[PDB]
Amino acid sequence: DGRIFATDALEVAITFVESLDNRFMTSTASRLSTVQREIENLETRLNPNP
Amino acid sequence: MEENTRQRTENYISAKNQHPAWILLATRRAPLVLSALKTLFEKSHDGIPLEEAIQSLSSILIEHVSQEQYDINQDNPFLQASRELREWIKRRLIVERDGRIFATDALEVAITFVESLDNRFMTSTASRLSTVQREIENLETRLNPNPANRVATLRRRISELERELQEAEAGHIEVLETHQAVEHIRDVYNLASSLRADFRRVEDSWREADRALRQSIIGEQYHRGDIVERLLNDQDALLNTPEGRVFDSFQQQLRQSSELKAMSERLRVILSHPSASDALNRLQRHDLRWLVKRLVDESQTVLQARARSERDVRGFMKTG
Amino acid sequence: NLEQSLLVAILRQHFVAWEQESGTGASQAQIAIDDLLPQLQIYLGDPGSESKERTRLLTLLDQLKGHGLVTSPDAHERIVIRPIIAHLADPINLQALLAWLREQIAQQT
Repeated sequence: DGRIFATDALEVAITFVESLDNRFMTSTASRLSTVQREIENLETRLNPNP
Repeated sequence: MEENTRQRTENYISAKNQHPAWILLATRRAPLVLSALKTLFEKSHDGIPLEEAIQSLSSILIEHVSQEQYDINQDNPFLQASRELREWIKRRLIVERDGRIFATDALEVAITFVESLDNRFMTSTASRLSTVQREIENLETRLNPNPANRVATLRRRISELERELQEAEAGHIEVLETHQAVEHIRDVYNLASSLRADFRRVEDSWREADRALRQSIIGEQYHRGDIVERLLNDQDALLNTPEGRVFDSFQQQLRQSSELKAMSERLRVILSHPSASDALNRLQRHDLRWLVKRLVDESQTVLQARARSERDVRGFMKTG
Repeated sequence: NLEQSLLVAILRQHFVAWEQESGTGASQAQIAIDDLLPQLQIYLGDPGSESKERTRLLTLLDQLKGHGLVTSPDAHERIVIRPIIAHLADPINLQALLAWLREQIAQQT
């Protein structure tokens, strides 16, 4: 419709070079809390024993 | 703001010409190197011991000796493996430490890129949205100090959990149907695997900060009394930076053995569920099974690596 | 030429589709330009730019109007298929072209 867009390929390429920057890591205590809560919730949902 | 764009092209040219990962991606022989390294490091828990590295990389080279268009060797795959290993070490693509070689941050980024490139099982699962919703709930409910807001949030939470308790006691509990459960398992694995993502960034930050300190120490006339405090202030400054701050906060959080005990006991049952084999193959299943041990061991390794910087003060202050 | 012939085939298919409902009436055989783009996109690829493929299609339609098979686009981006197409794409012509094309594909193999 006469409007250019960024394809998926360019999105991957941009995300790549971007991840060479200074930033916050994903190895953060908050990530640990997230995965811990997630294990808790997922286990509790999985085991069927009432 | 776009004044920085002039500076950003310079930044990207610098990254292109220096950052090992991008240079690797640009090479003619890139896919071979990346596939070989991915295969090699898929089975690493610590830095793979050097001898094992040479042997297994020779076997991997043997796997692909058929590709003669890549100038692959045909007289001694062991010598070829050793030569390639030292070549890659020269490329700042893998580093020796205690005789056990590790994967630098560059390789991790390149591998993550290429892996995410192809059609596959995608990064997000159907459970990613629910995970984000729960996390947003907690973050908002904790960010605001308005005590009325917090007590109201807890009141609605407790009423909802009372509803759920009544429902479960009456016997209408509900569980994940198979294909929901598999998606949750995969999302859990993907979240967990991100913890390893930056044990190598932290060590490089330590290394560069220590190198900068020693280099600036060339002006020896500065007061060693300043460094009696700089011993802690190096960690403090990197605690103004995300690296030291978040890594030490992660260490403190991980030291809570009770929550880690809960997490391990829960990982065991989640993996014992039948759909675990559906969500994750053998390799992934084992990897997640003792993730906790992986984190503990590798964080201990990072600490004992920063121990050299801890000794840097004794290499600076003493001039006997 | 055979891209023009492909466009002729699609036009004839639309023409017969309309003639089924309208009988052999006056030439109300009209098709929106937008309806052609999906059809041609299958054979002539997807250059990923709707404007580019529109230019391609309009060049083809100009060439065909040179042969009198279609009127040039009107205000609403619509064209009228001149009934002459039924005689340039009648069964005997179609079955000659089909044999020739099968022969061409055999040579390609």
